[PDB]
Amino acid sequence: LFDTLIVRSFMTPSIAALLGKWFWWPQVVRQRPIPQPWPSPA
Amino acid sequence: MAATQEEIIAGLAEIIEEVTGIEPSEVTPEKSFVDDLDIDSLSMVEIAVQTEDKYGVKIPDEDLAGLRTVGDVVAYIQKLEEE
Amino acid sequence: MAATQEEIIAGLAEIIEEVTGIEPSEVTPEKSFVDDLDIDSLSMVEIAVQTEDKYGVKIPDEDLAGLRTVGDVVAYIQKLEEE
Repeated sequence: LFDTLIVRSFMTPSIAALLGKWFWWPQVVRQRPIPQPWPSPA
Repeated sequence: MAATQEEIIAGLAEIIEEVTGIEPSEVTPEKSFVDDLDIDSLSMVEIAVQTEDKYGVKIPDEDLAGLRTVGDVVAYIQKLEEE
Repeated sequence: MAATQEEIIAGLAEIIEEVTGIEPSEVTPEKSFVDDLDIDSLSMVEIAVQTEDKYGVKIPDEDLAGLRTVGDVVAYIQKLEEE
């Protein structure tokens, strides 16, 4: 109960969010992709 | 630097679809997130998160609360684009 | 707000000299850091650090990897200067 409702539910993704690209450190990942242009309508 | 109102709504509606399920046919520039679209304040947070991730448009928390209509978000994004 | 291409290369080449030793006569806008100049990815980091320290031009890590030629760095700095 404690594990699934606290640790895995909030603490692990929170640590993954604090350490943005350092969560995967040896791999070089981007915090976000290159921004895209707003799409043509429909 | 002049992403048109239709283009911004088109890009915003396909995030609103994934977040909520509302078709882009319903996302029109005069609808209210709370009243018409029924989008709570915590779904707006992820709309803003995904908008920043996809198009680079950063909307802080203090300014996200004052965007009542879709037109307000479009105007905010356009005024931010103008710089 | 229009630091010319020659001026940017002149300021960049005297950092490339101190970092590596390559004369500014070799730093031309079509040379590749990896292939022609043989500047690894960790010397580019200090080129960027010293550029930010000297001229205030900040180049993040995600954008530093996509600058293959000297011309790419000059274009990046000019486009950053344009704002």
